[PDB]
Amino acid sequence: KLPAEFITRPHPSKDHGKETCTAYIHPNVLSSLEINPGSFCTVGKIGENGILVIARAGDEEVHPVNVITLSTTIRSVGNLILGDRLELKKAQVQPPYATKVTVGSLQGYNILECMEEKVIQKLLDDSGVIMPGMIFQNLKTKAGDESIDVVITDASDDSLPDVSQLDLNMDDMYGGLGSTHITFSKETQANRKYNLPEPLSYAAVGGLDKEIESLKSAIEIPLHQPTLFSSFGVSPPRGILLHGPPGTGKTMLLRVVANTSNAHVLTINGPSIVSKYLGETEAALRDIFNEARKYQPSIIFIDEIDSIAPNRANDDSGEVESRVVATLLTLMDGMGAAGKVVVIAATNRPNSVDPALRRPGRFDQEVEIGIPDVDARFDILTKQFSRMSSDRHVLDSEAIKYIASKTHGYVGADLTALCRESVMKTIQRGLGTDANIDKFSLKVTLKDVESAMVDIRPSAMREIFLEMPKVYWSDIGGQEELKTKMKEMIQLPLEASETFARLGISAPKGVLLYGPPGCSKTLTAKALATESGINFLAVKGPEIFNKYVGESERAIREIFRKARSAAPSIIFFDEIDALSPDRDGSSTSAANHVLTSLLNEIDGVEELKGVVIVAATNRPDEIDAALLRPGRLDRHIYVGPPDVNARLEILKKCTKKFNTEESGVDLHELADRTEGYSGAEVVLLCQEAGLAAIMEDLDVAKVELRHFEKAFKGIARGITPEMLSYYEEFALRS
Amino acid sequence: IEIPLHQPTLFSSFGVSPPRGILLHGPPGTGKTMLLRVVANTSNAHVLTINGPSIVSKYLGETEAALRDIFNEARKYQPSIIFIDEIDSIAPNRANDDSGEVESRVVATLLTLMDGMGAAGKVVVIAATNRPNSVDPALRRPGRFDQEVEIGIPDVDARFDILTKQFSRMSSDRHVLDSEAIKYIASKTHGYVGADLTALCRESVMKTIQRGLGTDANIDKFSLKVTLKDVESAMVDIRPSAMREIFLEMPKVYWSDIGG
Ligand SMILES: Nc1ncnc2c1ncn2[C@@H]1O[C@H](COP(=O)(O)OP(=O)(O)O)[C@@H](O)[C@H]1O
Repeated sequence: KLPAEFITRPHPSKDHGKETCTAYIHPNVLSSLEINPGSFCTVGKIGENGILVIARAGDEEVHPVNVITLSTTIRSVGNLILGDRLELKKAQVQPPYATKVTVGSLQGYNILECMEEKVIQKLLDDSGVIMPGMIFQNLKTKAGDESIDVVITDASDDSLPDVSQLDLNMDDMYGGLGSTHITFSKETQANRKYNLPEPLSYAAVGGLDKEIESLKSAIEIPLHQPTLFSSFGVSPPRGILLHGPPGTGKTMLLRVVANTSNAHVLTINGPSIVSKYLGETEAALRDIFNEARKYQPSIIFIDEIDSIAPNRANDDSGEVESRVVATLLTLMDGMGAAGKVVVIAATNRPNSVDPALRRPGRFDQEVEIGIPDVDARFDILTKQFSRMSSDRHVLDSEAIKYIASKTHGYVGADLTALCRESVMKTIQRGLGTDANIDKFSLKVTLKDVESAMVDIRPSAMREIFLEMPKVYWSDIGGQEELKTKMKEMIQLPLEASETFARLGISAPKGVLLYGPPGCSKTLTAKALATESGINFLAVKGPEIFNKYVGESERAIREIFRKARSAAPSIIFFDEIDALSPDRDGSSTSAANHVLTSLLNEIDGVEELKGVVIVAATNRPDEIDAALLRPGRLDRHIYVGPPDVNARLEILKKCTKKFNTEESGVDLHELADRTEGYSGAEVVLLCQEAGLAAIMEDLDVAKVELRHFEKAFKGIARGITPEMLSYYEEFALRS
Repeated sequence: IEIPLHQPTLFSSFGVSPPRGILLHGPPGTGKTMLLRVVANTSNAHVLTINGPSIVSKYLGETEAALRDIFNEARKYQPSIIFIDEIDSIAPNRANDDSGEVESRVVATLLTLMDGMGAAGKVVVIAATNRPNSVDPALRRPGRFDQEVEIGIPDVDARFDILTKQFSRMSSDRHVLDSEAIKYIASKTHGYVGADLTALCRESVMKTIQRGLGTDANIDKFSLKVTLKDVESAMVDIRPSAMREIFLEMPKVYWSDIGG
């Protein structure tokens, strides 16, 4: 009596029953709306007018008023998720007549003629039947079993009222155990012209597998098999935390688990629950938890837990505050013993979440969703293009790989936005040039994608997870001794952890790279990342410095936690000659605090086995003796200027584009004359020599020796023997 | 908990106002409220649990009436136990924050209630808090909370004992580990607390669920039980939060390692 809102529940007892028009609503509500039992009922689900015209019936006086049942077929057709709010309404005009109907054979190769066996009678024998959406189980179809479903979205009938979402009609068939101009034609999927909300499948998300299988296991073990875990007596966890940069797709995980799960779920509206009355929010939360526990399979979804649950230490806002945190933890600690209940909470930043929620008592299980790497970006672009299809755009694998390589610091949302505004750029180009031609002819190419990266205005530039592009050995021309040394250093831990454990030697976990400001000490990290195939943490020196006091400590602790959590890896520092000096040069107390924290983290009380830390510096004396202590950063590499062979290889690679035979240079006398330079200096010399070659008559097929020698006058090495002697003296004392 | 409640006449002979409040303070996750449950279960006396901010209402006098009633039925029956939890929000520091509304007036009423009619009686109040200085010094007085109980981070021996206890309760039909493995785990778990150890056990069980499913193709867990391989992982992925403490029991080495 006097109803306000309704909730959904699948029709039990399976089989057939009604399967379309169950509608087990309490008779009081039926008499309240003055609706004929032998007439259609309409439920709107808070919006989306059309109100889902479906016939109704009466219950057995046991079904409570709040909950209603409207069949799994309609549940899947309308993308109805168990827990959404539903609102009833008066029925509209009667549906006239159905014209064509046509099956689609979803997720299958069709060819059902052998297994057809007159499915038309079974499909259209049901009462009601709103044509564009039906979905039924495979049931039993002769031999072979298997699972088959069809798509019935396509239609050609016209309806005067545009209010109705799926424009149902009337069915009049003739059969036993005559149609309308057959139904079987083509294997089309859901038609786009109806703009229906399609369900989200796990195939939509790409490049996020490694944690998505873990999340699937963690959400399936409490629900599907609660008794197996409860037999141990430790009880299954109830809280799963999803964290990461914005746009990674936590909302996607929430939506896809809501869609793929046949059990009831409960979602929150966030700030909407917050009200002026202190007790109103408490009562709403208690009612939500009571509803969740009443239905034995339940799942709780929380959006923006940080806003709902801010930190007490950071801000004492008052009113709606950690009181709700205390009541939530009290309710969720002893809501049930075994049950099957899992709570999923997604936060933008984990640090701002109060430590009460971030305790193993409630949210021990955590899921880390970082920014996509090159492989994940390639996977999402390959998946992203598939949705558009080859008809809408001609893109090959090489273009996808090039885009993934170019797009380094881009979030998943940024990629989809780039695709959308690439389509926009295509529309403007077509309208401007072809004078309103069909948009399918121009389709999508790389020309608009280039301008897309040009004007995308990215938002993920500032991050501590910068990964340099993969660079192979052939690019780097250096000394074989240093390469052998670093190969041994990287090969010791990965395939000798057991040997270290048996012997007790462990690993030095510290390598110092000091040398002239030339080359071979920065791109060697990229070469190492390419060769080893292990994720690297390319963290620049000055970027960790922040105006706010303690922000650098937060960043370094977060990066250490990520390195520990991201398997045995290697962390590379671009420069350390700026943070390390505290006594030689005047520095703030923040720098000293950060240095002390780094010293305590590297080998202070806590020793890390899997991770390996390598430090590169441009000036060695800036590292204090506290950091330059035996047991840490013991290895020292001179990594001086490149030798004759290294410079020759660099020059050969630089001149590979040009023609050496036409120029007549043997690539040896140039290296003999270019001995005091560096690899980067050689690259710049070749660049300016090519510029001098091309400024004469635009494009040229070769660079001449006269241009080489003129550029040799033009440029200077800029390196003095005094700094080399100083580096040698430092190497002697080490 | 025994001497005041069970034998109040021994103190009433002295007649010097026996203590009523017992302070249970320490790091979070040390096992406080679960230990309190044991004191409630093993005692046949009445108990009373205060939800804290849930009891707090918008009306100024509603909380006063409800809590005065709570005390009325507490003292109506002679054998009674009083449990107070999350006193930090219940009794914030007056000087730290002058929030108003529900404020130190509640604290003053509690003081004048517990110090008002209790001469000998038989009444005990259990106080549980995370960081003691959040409770105002008025309650942290020999007049109100003279009794202090120190609960801290477990050491090597306590961690070994609790691990042996959890595994013993869990039974050996589900795991195979000897005393030296437990000792090694306790030594490795330098900075963890009992909640962290329970999380380690649960994550080790989960690691088994992941490994057991994805590898042996839905093989029986029994013929799989619990090893240290998954356990060793669990402690890596537990993401410790009990690293930052002033108290630190750094490792031990015998005289054999002493070179001097
Ligand atoms: N052969 C090469 N071709 C192109 N770039 C190079 C080559 N060798 C080195 N570089 C670049 O020059 C940079 C050298 O950095 P470097 O000046 O040593 O750092 P710092 O200023 O801290 O000393 C590296 O980042 C690398 O990318």
